[PDB]
Amino acid sequence: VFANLQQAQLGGVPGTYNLVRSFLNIRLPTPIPGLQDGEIEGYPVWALIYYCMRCGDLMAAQQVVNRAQHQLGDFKNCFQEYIHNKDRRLSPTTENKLRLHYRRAVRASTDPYKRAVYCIIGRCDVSDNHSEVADK
Amino acid sequence: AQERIEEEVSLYGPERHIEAVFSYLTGGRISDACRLAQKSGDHRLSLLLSQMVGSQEVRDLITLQLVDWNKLQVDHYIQEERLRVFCLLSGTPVWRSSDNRSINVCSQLDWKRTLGIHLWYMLPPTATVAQALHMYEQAFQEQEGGEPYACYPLPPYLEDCGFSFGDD
Amino acid sequence: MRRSKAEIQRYVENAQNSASSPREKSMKGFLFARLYYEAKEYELAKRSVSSYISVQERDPKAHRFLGQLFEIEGNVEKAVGCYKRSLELNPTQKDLTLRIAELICTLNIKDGRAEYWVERASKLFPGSPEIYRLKEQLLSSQGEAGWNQLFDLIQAELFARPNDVYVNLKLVDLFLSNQRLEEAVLHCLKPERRALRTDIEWCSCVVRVFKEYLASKQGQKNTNMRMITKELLLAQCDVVFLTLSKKDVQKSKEALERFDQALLSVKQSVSGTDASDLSVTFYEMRGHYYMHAGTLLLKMAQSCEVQWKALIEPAALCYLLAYQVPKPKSKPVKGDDNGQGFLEELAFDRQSKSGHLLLTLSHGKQNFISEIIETFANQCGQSILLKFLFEDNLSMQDSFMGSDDISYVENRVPDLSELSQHDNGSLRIHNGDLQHLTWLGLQWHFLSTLPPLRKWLKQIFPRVPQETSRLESNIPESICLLDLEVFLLAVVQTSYLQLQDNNTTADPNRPRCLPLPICKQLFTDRQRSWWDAVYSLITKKALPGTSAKLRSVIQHDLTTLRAQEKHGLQPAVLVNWARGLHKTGYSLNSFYDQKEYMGRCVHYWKKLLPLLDLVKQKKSIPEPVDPLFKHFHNKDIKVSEVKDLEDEACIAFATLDLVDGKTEDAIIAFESVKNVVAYWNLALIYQRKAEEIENDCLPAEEQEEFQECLLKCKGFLKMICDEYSAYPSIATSLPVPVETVFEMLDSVKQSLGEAM
Amino acid sequence: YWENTLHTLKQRSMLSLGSSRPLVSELDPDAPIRQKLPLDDLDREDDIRLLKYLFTLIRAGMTDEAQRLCKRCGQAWRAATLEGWKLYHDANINGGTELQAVEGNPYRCVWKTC
Repeated sequence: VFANLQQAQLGGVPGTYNLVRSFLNIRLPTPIPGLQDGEIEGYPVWALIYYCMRCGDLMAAQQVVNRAQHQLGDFKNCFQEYIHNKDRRLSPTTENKLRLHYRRAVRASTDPYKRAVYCIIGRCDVSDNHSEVADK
Repeated sequence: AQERIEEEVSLYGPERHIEAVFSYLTGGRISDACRLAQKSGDHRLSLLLSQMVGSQEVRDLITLQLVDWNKLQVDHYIQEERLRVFCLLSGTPVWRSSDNRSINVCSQLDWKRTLGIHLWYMLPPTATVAQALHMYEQAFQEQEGGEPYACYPLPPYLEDCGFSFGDD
Repeated sequence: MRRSKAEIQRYVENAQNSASSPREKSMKGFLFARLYYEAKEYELAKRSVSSYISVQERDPKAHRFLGQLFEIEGNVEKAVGCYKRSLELNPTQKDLTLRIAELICTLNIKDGRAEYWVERASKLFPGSPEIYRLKEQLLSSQGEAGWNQLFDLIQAELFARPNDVYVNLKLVDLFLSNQRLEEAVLHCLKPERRALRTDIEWCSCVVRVFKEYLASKQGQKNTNMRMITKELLLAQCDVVFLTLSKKDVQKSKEALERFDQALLSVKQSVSGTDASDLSVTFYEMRGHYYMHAGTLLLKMAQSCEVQWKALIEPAALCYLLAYQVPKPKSKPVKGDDNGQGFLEELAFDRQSKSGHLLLTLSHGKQNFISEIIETFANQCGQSILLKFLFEDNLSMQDSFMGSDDISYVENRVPDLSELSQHDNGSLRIHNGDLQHLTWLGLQWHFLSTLPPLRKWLKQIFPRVPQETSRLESNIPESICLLDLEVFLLAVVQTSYLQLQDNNTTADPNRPRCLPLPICKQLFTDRQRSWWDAVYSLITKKALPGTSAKLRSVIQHDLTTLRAQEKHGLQPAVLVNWARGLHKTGYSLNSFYDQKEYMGRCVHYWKKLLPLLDLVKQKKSIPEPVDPLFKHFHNKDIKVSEVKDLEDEACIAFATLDLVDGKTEDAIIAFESVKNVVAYWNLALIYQRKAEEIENDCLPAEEQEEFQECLLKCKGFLKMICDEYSAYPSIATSLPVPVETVFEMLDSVKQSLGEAM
Repeated sequence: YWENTLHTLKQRSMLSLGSSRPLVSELDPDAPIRQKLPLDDLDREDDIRLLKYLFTLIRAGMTDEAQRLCKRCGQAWRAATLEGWKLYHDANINGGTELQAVEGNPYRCVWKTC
C-alpha cells in the first residue's frame, strides 16, 4: 500500500477493512469469473474474505460480514461464528454439512479465492492448491 | 531435346519463369537450366537437382510429405504451383488426392520427353528400356480397365491437326 | 478465386500486346479460356476454347469448359451438347453427369442419355440428395409411372451398393410431403435399415416419422406400436451417441436433453405396475444415458477449462452406474428379439467401456467407488450433476431420476472375470475396427492384464484364416495368426509410445487413458490399408482392381513383420514382442501354439543377434525408415543391456528346447545360463518331471525316483532361498514372490515322508 | 506445425480478415523463402530451435536420430536436402548382388559450385 501510494487505482485508506479493500482493488479490481450472490461496492466478496483470512484481520472480517447483508447467502452467521471462535467452534453438524457441500458442488468453479475460502471453512483434505504456486 | 529447349528458351524468359521451369522439368536438362536458375535467384532447384539425379529416397520423402499434407487437409489452401512442381519432380503426370483434387502437369506434349521422364523420375534407373516401354504402353493403354494417363505416339505433322480422341 | 479480375485482365492484355501471336493464342486457348472465365469474359473464353479445340481436338476438359460457359451465358442447347460430347469422350465424370442432369431438368426435355448419365453417377457414388432430386425432377414429367420408376431405380441402386442413406431419407421426406405415412412406415420398418442406422439425419428422420405415426394413428396400442416406440427410442439413443462422438457440443447437449425428456416420459408412462421387457429396456437405456453423461463430462473436462483431476468424480459415478446396470437375461418377453440382440450388444459394450474407464481412472484405489457412492447419492447431488450436465437446465421434474428418491443404492464392483467376457462379446461387434482394437489393447496394457490374443482373434473372426500358422513364408496371400498378433502388439506399443511422448511434451498431469472419440484415430493410412487388406483376405481374396496394390502392401509389411529384409529396427520393441509372445504361450497349454510361439521368438532372437554386436562396438542405433511404425527413443537399449538381451535369448532357446522335448538340452542350457530365472526354470522342470512320474503307477519302485527328484528340486529351492536371504533383489528379479517358493518347499518336505 | 499460419489462412478465407500483413501463399517450408516474405516470429523462433537441434545432431555424426526427429516433427526437408554431396558405389557386377550404387550423384562438381 505504501508503495502504491494513494492516487493510484484507489490507494490505501486508513483502517484495516479499507486497507484490505484497497489491496484487493490493486491486485484484481475486475470481477473474477465465478461470482455468487452479490458484491460489496462492486468488489469480489470471496476475494475480500480470502484476503482478510490471509491478513488475519478478524475485526475487518467481521465488518465485511456485517456489510454483506443481502450480498451473500445464509452463511453469514457461520462466518461470524468462525471468526468469533478462536478454537473454530461452528457446530460439528454444520461443519460436516459444509464439507459435504464443498465435496459435492464446490469442486470445479472458476473462483480460486471462493474455492479456498470454502475449503478452509469446511476443513477438507490437507492441502488444496488452485493458483498459489507462483513464487508465493 | 536440345533443339526443343533451344527454341523454347526464346519463348519463355524472365517474366515467364514459371513456364520456363515447367519446360525445363519436362525436358530433363541440367546445365543451362541450373545456370539460368543461379543467375536469376533459384537456389532451391539448383540444390535439389543433384538429389533428384538418382536416389529415390528424396522422392519417397516428398511423396510422404504430400500424403501427410493431403491428410491434414491443407491442399485446399496450398496453390497448385508447388503441387504440380512436386508432381513433376516425382515423375507422375497427374496426381489424385482424397478430396477430389486432380493436379496435372500436362505430360502429353512430346512422347520422347514423356518416355524420358517416365524412365528417369517415374521408374527407377534400374529398369530396362523394354520394361520402360511396357510400362508406358500400360500407361497410355489400359492395365485393369481404367483410363490412359499418358499420350499416344503420333506423327509430328499429325499432332498439328486435331482428331476425335478421348480418355477411353 | 485467388487472383484479382482486374489484375489478371491487365496481365493478359500486356501478354497480348507484347507478342500478339495467333498461333500461341490457339495453342493456349484453354488456359486463355480459363483466364477469361475468371476475369468475366464469356465471349473471349468461348473464342479461345473454340480455337483450342480447332487446333487440337483432344482433352474433353475444353468441351466441358465450353459447355459450362454456354450454360452460364444462356445457350442451354449448345451447353448440353458440349456436355454430352465431353461425357461421351470421357469414361465417366460425376460433375459432368450432375451438370447434364441439371441442364436436362432445367430444359424439361427428358431423354435417355440423361438417365444413363444419372445411372452411371449413381454406380460411381450414389450419395448426396442431388442424385435423388435430379431423378425426381427428371421423372416428374410422367407422374405415377415416373414415381414408380424412381422407386425402382432407388431399390436397384440400394441392392447394387448399400450407400443410399440420403436418398432413402429424401424419399421418406417426399412421402411425408405427399402424405404417405403408411408407405414411410413400411420403408422405415425394412430389415435392411438396421445396418443404415449410423446417420444422424437418417435416425432423426426415422424418429420424426415414428412421432408423426404415433400422433396420427393413436386409436390402437399393441405390439406394433411398442416396436415402433422402441425403434424410435433406439434411434434417439444412436443420435445421442453419434452427436457425442462428433466434435460438436451443442448438438450433443440438445440430443441429451431430448433423450432425457423421452426417458422421463417413458418412466411416467411405465409407473403403474409393469413387469415385461419394457423395464429391462428402460434400465438398459438408463445405463446408456449414464455412459453418455460420463463421456460428455470427460469431454468437457479434457478441454483445458475446468479441473480435469477433479472432474473424475461425476464421470466415475456415471461409469459405476452404467456398470451396475445389469444386462437383459435372455429374452424377458418374446417378440422384440431383433431389438433385444442389439440392446444386449450395446449393454455389453457399455459395461466393458465403463469397467475399463473405472479401472484406469481409479489409479489402483478400491475405496474410490465406495467414497463416490457415499459422497454422491442424494437429491442435492443429483440436481447439481444435472445442472452441470445440461447447463442449468432440466430440473427434477424434467429428469426421470429427480422424481424418485435416492437412498444410497448399492452398485457393482468391476471384476476381471466379467470384463473378459464383456471384451469377448464386444470383439464380435469390433470386428474390423482397428481403432477399437488398439484402444482395447491399450486399456488392457494399462491394466496389466493381457487376454490371450489367440482367443481375441478367434472371437474377432469366426472363421479360420486362409493358410494360417506359417513360420517363414514369402507369399503375400498367406497371412497367419502369429503375424496378426505381432502387428497388434506393434501397433499397441507404438500407440503407447506416442501417448507417452505427447504426455511428456504437454504436462505430466494427463490422465492414464483417454476414450476413443478423444483419441480420434489410433493408426495411420498405411496401417488402415493393411488392416482392410487383411480383412479382405480373411473374407476370401481382395476386390478386383486394387488387389495388386493390396498384395504389394501386404508383402511390404510382411517383409518387416517376419524379419525378412533387415531395414533397421530398434531391439527394444522386438524384445517386447518376444516377451509378449512368451507370455501368450505360457498363458495357454496347446503344444502346437507354444511351439510356434517359441519358434517365432527364436527367429526374432537370431535376427536380433547381428544387431547386438553393433551396440557393444559403440555404433549407431537403427530406426524404422517405413512410415508404418512410429517407434522412437522411448524404447531404447543401452550398451549394458546387451548381456541381459543375450541372457533372454538363451532363456528363449532353453524354453524352445523344453517345449520341443529335449529336456536334457533345456536343463544343460539353463545350467549354463547364470541367471536366477534359469534356476527357477530348472526347479519348475524338476517339479514337472516329479508330477509326471507321480501321475503314473506308484508301487514300491518309483518311490526312489520320486524322492531323488524331490531332493534335486529342493536343492535348487534352498539355493534360491539362500540367494534371496543374501540379497533381497532376488525376489524382485524373479517373476514370482518367495511365497510360492516356500509353499513348494513345504509340499516337497511333506511328500518326502510318504511311503506307498 | 504451421498451426498459427493455418489458422490465419482459415480466418482470411472464411471472413476476409485476419491477414492484414505480408501473408504467405502455400504451407511449404520453401514458399516464404522463395516469395521473400516471412510470417510469424514465433514460427521463425521454433524453426531456429529445430535447426539448432538438427545442427547439434549432425555435428555429432548422427543421421538415424536426425531422421527420427524429422519424422516425429515434420521438417524432413533438411534431411532430404543434406544428401547430394555423396557418390555412387560402383561395385555391382551381377544381379544377385544387392543394389548399393543408388546413393549419390555425378553432379558433385556443380553441387559444390552452387
